[PDB]
Amino acid sequence: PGLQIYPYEMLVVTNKGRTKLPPGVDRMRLERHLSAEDFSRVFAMSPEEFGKLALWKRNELKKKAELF
Repeated sequence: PGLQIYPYEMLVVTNKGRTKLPPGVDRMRLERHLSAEDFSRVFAMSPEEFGKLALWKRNELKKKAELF
């Protein structure tokens, strides 16, 4: 159940490529395809936190996490 989890650099948006995402990954929810390690490492917040954050926050995160 859910989505497939992959490394961070592999799930990056522009910094490490464009749409070269692993099997089953899209910019729509790239910040959700990262594992607990990857997410808490690139964002420093819980996967649930992001959804409960803000539009400027979620943006800035995906924007600072190299995946916006």
